[PDB]
Order: sequence, then structure tokens, then C-alpha cells
Amino acid sequence: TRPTIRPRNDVVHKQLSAFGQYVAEILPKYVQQVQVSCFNELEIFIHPDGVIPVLTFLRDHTNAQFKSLADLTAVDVPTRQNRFEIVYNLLSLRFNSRIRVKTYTDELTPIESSVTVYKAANWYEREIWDMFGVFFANHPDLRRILTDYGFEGHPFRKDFPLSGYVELRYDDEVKRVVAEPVELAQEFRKFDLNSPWEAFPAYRQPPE
Amino acid sequence: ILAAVSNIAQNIRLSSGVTGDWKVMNILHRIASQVAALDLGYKPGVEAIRKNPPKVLFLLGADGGCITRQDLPKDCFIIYQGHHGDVGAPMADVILPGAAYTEKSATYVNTEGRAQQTKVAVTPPGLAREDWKIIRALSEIAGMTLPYDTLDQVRSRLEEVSPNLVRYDDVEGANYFQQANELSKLVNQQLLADPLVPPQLTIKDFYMTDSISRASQTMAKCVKAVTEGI
Amino acid sequence: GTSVKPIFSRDMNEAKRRVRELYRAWYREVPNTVHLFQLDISVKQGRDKVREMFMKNAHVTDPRVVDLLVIKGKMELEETINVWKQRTHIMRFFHETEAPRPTDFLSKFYVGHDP
Amino acid sequence: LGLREIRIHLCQRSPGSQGVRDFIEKRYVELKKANPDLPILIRECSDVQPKLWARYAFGQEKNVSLNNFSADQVTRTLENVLSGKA
Amino acid sequence: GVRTSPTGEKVTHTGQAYDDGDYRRVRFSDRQKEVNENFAIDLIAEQPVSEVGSRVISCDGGGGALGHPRVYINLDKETKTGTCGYCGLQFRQPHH
Amino acid sequence: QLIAVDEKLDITTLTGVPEEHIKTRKVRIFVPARNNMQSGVNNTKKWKMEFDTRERWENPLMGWSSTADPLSNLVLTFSTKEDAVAFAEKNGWSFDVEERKVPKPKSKSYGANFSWNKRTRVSTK
Amino acid sequence: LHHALIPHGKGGRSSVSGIVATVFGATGFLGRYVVNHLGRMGSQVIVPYRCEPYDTMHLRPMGDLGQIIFMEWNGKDKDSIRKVVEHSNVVINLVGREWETKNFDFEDVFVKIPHAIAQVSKEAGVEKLIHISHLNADIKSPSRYLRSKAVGEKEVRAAFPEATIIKPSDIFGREDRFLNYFASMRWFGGVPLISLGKETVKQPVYIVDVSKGIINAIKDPDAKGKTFAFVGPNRYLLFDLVQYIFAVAYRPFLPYPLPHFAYRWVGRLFEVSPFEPWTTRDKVERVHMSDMTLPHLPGLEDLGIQATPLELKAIEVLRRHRTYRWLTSEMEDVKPAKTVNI
Ligand SMILES: NC(=O)C1=CN([C@@H]2O[C@H](COP(=O)(O)OP(=O)(O)OC[C@H]3O[C@@H](n4cnc5c(N)ncnc54)[C@H](OP(=O)(O)O)[C@@H]3O)[C@@H](O)[C@H]2O)C=CC1
Ligand SMILES: [Zn+2]
Repeated sequence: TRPTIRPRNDVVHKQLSAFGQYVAEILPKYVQQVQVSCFNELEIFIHPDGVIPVLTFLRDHTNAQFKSLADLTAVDVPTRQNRFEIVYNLLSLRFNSRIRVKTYTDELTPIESSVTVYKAANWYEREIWDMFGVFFANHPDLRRILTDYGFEGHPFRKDFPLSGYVELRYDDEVKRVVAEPVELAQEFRKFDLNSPWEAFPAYRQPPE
Repeated sequence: ILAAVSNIAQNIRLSSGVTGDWKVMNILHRIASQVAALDLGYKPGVEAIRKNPPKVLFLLGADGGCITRQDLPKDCFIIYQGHHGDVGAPMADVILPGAAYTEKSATYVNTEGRAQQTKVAVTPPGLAREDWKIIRALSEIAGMTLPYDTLDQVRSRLEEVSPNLVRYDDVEGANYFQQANELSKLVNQQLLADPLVPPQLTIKDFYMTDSISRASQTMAKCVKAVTEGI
Repeated sequence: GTSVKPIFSRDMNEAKRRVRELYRAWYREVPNTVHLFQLDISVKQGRDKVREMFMKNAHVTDPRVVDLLVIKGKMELEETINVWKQRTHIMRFFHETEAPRPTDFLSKFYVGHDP
Repeated sequence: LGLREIRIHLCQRSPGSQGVRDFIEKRYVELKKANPDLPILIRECSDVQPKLWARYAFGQEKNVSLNNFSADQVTRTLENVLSGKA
Repeated sequence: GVRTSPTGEKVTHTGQAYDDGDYRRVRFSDRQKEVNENFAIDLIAEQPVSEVGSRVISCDGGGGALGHPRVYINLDKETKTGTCGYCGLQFRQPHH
Repeated sequence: QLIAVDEKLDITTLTGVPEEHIKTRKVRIFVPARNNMQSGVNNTKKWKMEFDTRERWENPLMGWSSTADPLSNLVLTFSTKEDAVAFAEKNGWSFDVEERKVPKPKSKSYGANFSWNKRTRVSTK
Repeated sequence: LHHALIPHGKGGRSSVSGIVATVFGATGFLGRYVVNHLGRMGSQVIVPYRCEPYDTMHLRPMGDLGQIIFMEWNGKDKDSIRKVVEHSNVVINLVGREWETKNFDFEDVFVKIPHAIAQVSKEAGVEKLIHISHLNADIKSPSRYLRSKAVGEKEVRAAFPEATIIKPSDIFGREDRFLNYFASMRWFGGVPLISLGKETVKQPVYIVDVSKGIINAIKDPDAKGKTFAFVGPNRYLLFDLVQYIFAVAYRPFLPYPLPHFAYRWVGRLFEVSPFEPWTTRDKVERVHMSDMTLPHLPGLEDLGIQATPLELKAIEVLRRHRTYRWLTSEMEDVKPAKTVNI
């Protein structure tokens, strides 16, 4: 257990659990769940309507003052009714801590923009709009950031194909770069890698 | 023989009574396409062709050699549509390449009466096409075009002809044994004094049965192994 | 009820007026686009293309989907006006290198293995 | 011009097919005795509706709804179809 | 041992050559076809069979960790030699 | 502040998928069968959505397998059957659903190998 | 069908169309479009070239990997012709030159080379042969170019009975010598037109139409021994055509009549250059001659092609000849010229 196993820190575990207690107590209206992982990471699951309040609290409260927004991303889970899971990672330099706030949405429900709370979100939300198609309400300028001009679709969705639907080549007849339906000389080879025996009994699910 | 077996089943039913839903009578088929063809109203056997020889003959994958050109008049237009060159291909005037069971999403009916559908794993080689698509294209070319254009539409028509062909895992059926038993008593054809011998006498007759089996080198190896041990 | 949240419009009337204003803007912008990008198409051709693009989504009855389509159309128009798009991006709407794929049964039967 | 096949799709446990079922269990055999060479295909139905299909020369085909028909109505419909009617 | 087809094209160790009816030959016009002349099937046949006085021998291909995984080959069969599944080396026992 | 939309959810216009890949495609929703080369059953837990196989030809150069179907490698994983059905419905795809197959419970007995009169007794062990 | 040449795919760049084509004269105006159209389908294209390989690099991106194969050849050496057509099922001939060099004459490029190509193709078993002639090819024509074209047409037909012969007329396009030729005469101030260009009628055809017609003739099974005439949809007088050309390019049109003998002398003067001549006496004769009318021959409509009128594609050719002030003018601004049809 000593050499090849990652050591556990329980002091940070208790501190993060107590702060989850504190945050869940102050904001019962929006906080839906608080979790602490075994590698000492604190997550708060909130109702979407509380994106602006909770974040503001975490930025402005004296005991929290999470004054840095490290990252803002989304995860696509097609099996959920609310498809997209929005993740905010915040850093507190005053207390040398990190926190995670997660909410959810679907293809048609917008989310309040947090640019007022964090100026850094301006581009991040654009990427979430570009890659996942999640609309953010009250954004100073929401447009595509990463894909090509006029690119149809949101590639980071699970149902979007790996190679897309169109490809570009230069045509001499029209004397310009044109887009055509994608064709591949060699098809991407799909590998079925998952083993038919479970690896981790701790994560076993109810027998359905 | 069918009348005798139905009589045995009738005796069993009228002696033991109606035990419930047991369905004593059973017919064991050996052809994948037989039950579907019977469900669609085809005439079993080739008696009609011998009785009234046609001028145009459509061989839809028929390789049993039951009908040859000696059984047909001259200038007979034989059309073969299939996937292997076998008994029925060299006698054809036009050959239409079709798809095999691994190359189409097609419906086959079990000996139980259970309908199932295959899935496309590969695509037909060369210029080979799906069989119903070939027939539909031919109908359009002749001007007497068919009212269905996709696979779902032809399966809707299939449901119209026989609705049980679109229930893809249900084996439940209705027993009408007594009606068929009553109808079997009208004719009284006499049995033949010939012993019942199956065509499948030994293991060596099992490997090559259809066109795909005959074209397989593994089955030829198996036959050569069972004929001489070595 | 379905308990759904709006983006901009409450019903289909607000969505339709937004669609109409976006169509007005595109109709106004087409000649300027033709002059700036030095396109070899006519203004009438470009307006037909705009009309066809709008009519492709004429079947939508959800105000939320209509609002999102209008938002995407505004982004496309902003890219076109600011000349962020190049001539290639504008001309991709016309598909001048793609041979016409036939639709009837016999042509599909003659060409390939798929419907 | 003439009759080539008859198809009765009856829904096995649906109440609306009850009368049709009665016909099959009573007066089908006699009918098949009157028409030794007429295909009369008795087929299983979904949860939808009982129907009767009549096919004529050159692939003409028309159907009649048999929902809630009594056995007498079913045999009258067969008598009409078999005769030069409908 | 590389041979030549009646077309005049060198036949690879996999035994493939473009047919006389194959247009793909044009890619070799004014150019050459890359063929390796060291056929492994011919080179391994020239190796003498090794006679060892044990029922089970071990083969690692030679070189230790620079060979293949070490395997054990049984030599009870007398009408056939024991072949390594990795290297193709043959082993037998003193006979006659 | 709600609008209470009525009709069926449809996001086909917002996905960027070409029309020919919506109206002509057929998806299969199923639980994959256990690989009979193994006894583990961990791959028979989740539901899967895949698409119908399209044409694959061979490259004139090097003889590789070329395709033109962009959805030939797309497989989606779902918890329940109705989740997959809802996803397919809202994405505008026609679907075929195969109901889950489970091996029925079997009555095993080691003593049956040594029956006094039944046929169950084993010739060798 | 030597199954490696059965169509497979969606007709894309990576697809296989069953076409193996040897395109003689593929480094020219029509050749680049023909090769591009062949490579779009996924065809195996053989490009015989005699020029510097650099001058062929614009043909590199027109096909998938290995689909375009370049080989050297000589017009006078039949061994190279055999070497480049050994494995092709289609041979397209586009070899021609508007002027005579010291090494090749009109008979060399329009009679000898086409006949050698046809004979070698017939010997090698090529199934389809497409040969390009001129609409105005006549044995008794006043120009050597068209007399050679007619003689070559006869000889190709004799050597390859099942050849498809295509006769276009004054192809216009980005790299043409028809619109660019008239536009470049602005450098001399005035435009010399014999009889003010009022005695000549032209029916020019678009380059993409010709390329599509060649492709469709390749894929047409019943176009074996037929002869086609590819013409545009409108006929114009030379004066009206040049006036429209100068109106599209927004250049001052100052036409003057020049006698036939003097303008022939001008062509003789320009012939002397060792480079590509600006004009020649043969160009003089071909420009001032009316396009023939051949109502007995099939045209582009028989191949499923609808001819593209000059008024929709002139701007893409003549915008390069504009000054900065008129460079952004639209296509709807020129009020198309008068057409003398029927
Ligand atoms: N107005 C028009 O354009 C229409 C064209 N004509 C015919 O259409 C054909 C092609 O037209 P186009 O592309 O415009 O002509 P180009 O001059 O642009 O090119 C002709 C091709 O033929 C090759 N070629 C020319 N001379 C020789 C030679 N002595 N030996 C070998 N190869 C040679 C050239 O190769 P390289 O570049 O290396 O020299 C070149 O690739 C020609 O046969 C022409 O006669 C038909 C009606 C009119
Ligand atoms: Zn070894």
C-alpha cells in the first residue's frame, strides 16, 4: 500500500466537506447537491437558475472569494434528458483552494452568461456555443470561435461524426477552394476494446 | 402421409380430450424460404409448371434442378436471378445478379412460423443489387410499375398480404387443426409400398445442400474427410 | 404545458416578426455582398438563394427552434457584412462542383448500392 | 374480371374479430368444400382491425372492413364477393 | 526465390501479380515494381533440423531478450519434426 | 415566464446534418449480444444506437477500404431503451428496437451427475 | 468488365468510375478542364506530356492519390504513344496548335499525330476514342488550319471506325484565345475589323460545356461512331460581339475597318516572332469567317448539356481586363448584345 498507491489526505477532505456544508447552507434555493471526491476535489451541483447568484457569491463572499475562473466547459451525455452538463472551475488565491460548480441544460434552454461575474468567460461560453450549441443569454457578442465560417453543426456533440460531413479541396474550374460531401480513401477503423469482465466492483450498478 | 398423420393426431385429440393449447401436429421444414412463400400464397411444388409449360420462366434463386429445358417447350425464355452460378445459371437467357443473405436486410420465416430479419453486413459485389429492387426496376421498365419504392414500403405491402410477416419475434398463432383434418378426409389417395428413406442418410450428405454450401471449399474438405478418414 | 422556457419569443407571432426582420436585412444586404465579394452571380440569383435558405425551414412550428434559427441567421449575416467570410464561403451556398444526384428509382438502381 | 384469391386477416383475441372467428370455426370448411381451387388465406392480425381482401384479374385488389361483423354478416360478405358483385 | 509470371512481372513473396487484364500495371510504366528477393519461406527451409536428446526443448529464437518469447516444443511425434511457432526452427530427437 | 410549447420536440434543423443522412438512415437500438468466445457479460449492460451499414469499396491504390458514409463509425450508448428512443425521435431518425434478451434462470445440480436411474448420470468426469 | 474497372462509390474524388483515360494535349486550355472533370469522378487519368514537368503541376491536385499518372511522349514516335495507351479504355485527343512552328506544321499536329494516335489505339485495343476537330473544318477552306482539321477528321475516322468526333466552335473561357484575344487589342488603340465585322457571324461555346459534353460522350453508350457539333445558344455578328466584349471590360471601343490584304500583311508581320505569336494570317482567316450551321449533327442537347450563354460567363473572363475603377461592377450592368438568331 505504501510505494505504488497514492497517499490520502484527510485534513483537506474534512475542510472541503465543511465548506460544502457552508455553501449548501447559505444557498438552499439553488444548491442541489455537494460532493467531495477521494482525491480531495469539491463539486457543487446547482439548479441552472442559480448560475449568476451562486457564482457571484463564490466570487464576492469574504469566506469564499474564488476570484479566478480557471476553466468553463461542457460535457455531452446523450442519455440524459438535459443533454449538456456545464462545468465551472474556480480558484481562490486567498485560501489556495479550487472548487467546481456544475449545472445542466438541453439544446433549447439558454443559460445566463457569467461575463458580468467573470470577464474570462466571454470566450469560454463562445466555445461552448461553437462546440456544443448551448446558447448563452445576455452575451456581449456570441458567435463561432473555433470552427470555420459557415460551418454547420456542433462537432463536440456525441452524435456528430468524427470526420464531419464535408471536406475542402481546391477546384481549378471555379478557381477556388470548395466544399464537398466527405469521402475517405481509408475508413476510420472502429475498435471494440472493452473487456467483458468488470474491473472495479466499487462502481457496480444495481442489477436492473 | 399427411392424411395419415392428421388422422393419428385426430385420434390423440379425441381420445385424450383437449389438454389445452398443446398443438400435437407438427411439420418440420428444411428450406429457409418455404414458410414465407406459403404465407404469401405461393403454390408448393412444381406441378403447375409441368402441367402448363410456360414460355417465360423466372428462376428466382432456383437451383434444385426440378425443371430443365427438356421439361419446357423450345424458344423458352428462362430468367435466372441469384448470387451463385449453379444448376440454374447456364440454362438462363438473362442472368440478374442478386444479393446474398449477408448483403441485404431481408425477412425469413422460421419453421415455427417466426419471422426474423437479417441485416446488411457487406455490400453485394460488382453490379449485384437487392432482389426486390431488381424486380421493382423491371416492373418500372415494363411499364407495370409496383406501388412501393423503399424497404419500409415493400414491407408495408408485405404486411398487407400477410400481417404476421412484420412481427419479428412473435411466434404466437391460432390452431385450426380440426378444419384441416375435416378437409383432409375428402380425398383418399392410397399410400405407396415404398419405405421411407430420408435424403440425409449420413454425415457426408449434410455439408453440401444449397448453392452457397456447394461453392464452399471448407465443405468440400469436410466431405473429403468424412468419405476417407486419413 | 411541458413547462418550457423561452429564448426571445412567447408564441409564433414574435418568432415570425423576427423572421421577417431577418429576411428584410438579408434582402437589403445581398447587392452589397455581390459588389464587395466580386461575385459572378446576379443580385436576383442571390436573393433567390436567400429565399430558398429561408424556405428550407418553413416547416418549423416550435418558437424556440425558430428563435435559434433566427439567431444563427443573424450570425451568418454578421459574418457576411464584416467580410469575415471569403468568396469561397459565400459561394459554397450554390454547390457548383457537385454533380446533380438523381432522385428517381431507376437512376439510383443504375448508379450504386444505396437508395 | 374474375376472383383469384381471398384473404381474411382476423385479429386473434380482439373482440371485433369475434364474429369472424365464429365463421372460421363454423362455416369455413363448407366454403372450402364449395370452392376446392379458390385460395382462401386465413391470416393473423395485429391489434388494429379485421379485414377481407379480394384479388381479381391483373392484380386488382380491394378490401372490406369486417370490424364487429357477426358471422352472418361475414358469410354474406363472402357470398357477395364470390358472386359477381362488389 | 522470385519467379516471373507469363505477363513478365515479378511475383512477390505473397504470390501476387497484376493480371494481364488489370489496368493497374500502368503505374509501373516508366517506373519499377518493388520486390524483395529474400523469400523467408525459402530461407527457413535451408535451416538444418536440430537433434536433441530430450522430450521437450526450449526456443527463444536466439539472442535471449533480443529473440521471441521463450516457448517449449514437445518431440514425442516421430513422423514429424517439432516446429517453433515464432522462429520456424525445427527440432527432433535421434531416431532410427 | 414560460411559453408552453405543444408539438413534438424536433431539433433536426439545428444539427447541421444533411437531409440525405436524416430521411434515408435507419438506426438500430439494441443490447449487444454476448461474445460467445467469452463468458463475461459486462458488455451486455447498456443500450446501443448504431446506423445501417453502407457501401464500402476498395481503394485503387494500396487496396484499402474506402467509404462515403459519414455515420459508419457512430455508436451511441444509453442507459434505458426509452432514452435511446427519445434521442432518435428528437433527432428525426427512423429506428428499429430489439427488446433485451436475457438468459433464463437454469436449475443446476452437481448430484444429478450421479443419478441412480435418470439419464443425467455422466459417463466421465 | 475487368472488375477493377466497375464503378464503385458515390462518384466522388475517392470513388472509382471505371474510366481509364489517356488525355493527349492535357496541358492546354481544354485539357485542364477535361482532366479536372475526369478526376472529380475518381477516374484513372494518364497525362502524356512533352513540356517541362513544371508546366504540368497545375494538374497535380485534380485527382486522388495515384489517380493521375504523368508520362513523357513524342508526337513522331509511335512507341511512346503505345506506351501511354496500353492500359486505357478511353483515349481523348486534344493535341493542336494555332500556329506553325519550325518543327511541327498544321499537317503534323492535325493529320499525322491524330492518325498515329488512332492507329495505335486501335492496335492496342482501346474501346473508346474521342477526337476533337473544328466546326468549320473543310477540305476547301481558305485556312490551312481547317483544311488540316478536315483531313485529320477523315484519317481518324478511317483508322478508328468507332471514334466519336466532336466539333466545337470558338471556345471561350478564362484561358481562351477568343475573348482574351479581342480584349488584348485595346493596346493598339483601335480595333481593326475587316468590313467592320459586319459580315461575320459567330456562335461561341463555353469551355465547361465542352468538357461536360466530352465526359457525357465518354459515358454515352450509343455515341460510338457519331459526330457532334458543340455550339453556343446565340449567334452574334462580330461587331456586336466585340462591342459587348469591350463593354464588359469597360474599355473605349474604337473600331476601324481594315482591308483584308493589309490585315493579312499584319498577320504575316506578327508571324515572325519565335515565341507564341500575337496574331497570324491563319488567325486572321479564322476570325473573319462565319460559323457554319450544321442542323444534321447532334449537339450538346443530345448529351444532356444545356449550353451556357456568353452573357452569364463573360464577366468571369473579362473582369481581369478592367481598370481599378470598374473592377467591382456587377454582371447585370452591361445590357447584353443583339443576337441574329434564325
Ligand atoms: N477555340 C478553341 O479553343 C477550340 C479548340 N479546337 C481544338 O481543340 C484542341 C485543344 O484545344 P486547346 O486546349 O485550346 O489548344 P492548346 O494550344 O491550349 O493545347 C493543345 C495541346 O496540344 C499539345 N500540343 C500542341 N502542339 C503539340 C505538338 N506539336 N506535339 C504534341 N503536343 C502538342 C499542347 O501541349 P504543350 O502545352 O506541352 O505544348 C497542348 O497540351 C485542339 O485540337 C484545338 O484544335 C476546337 C475548336 C476551337
Ligand atoms: Zn523459435
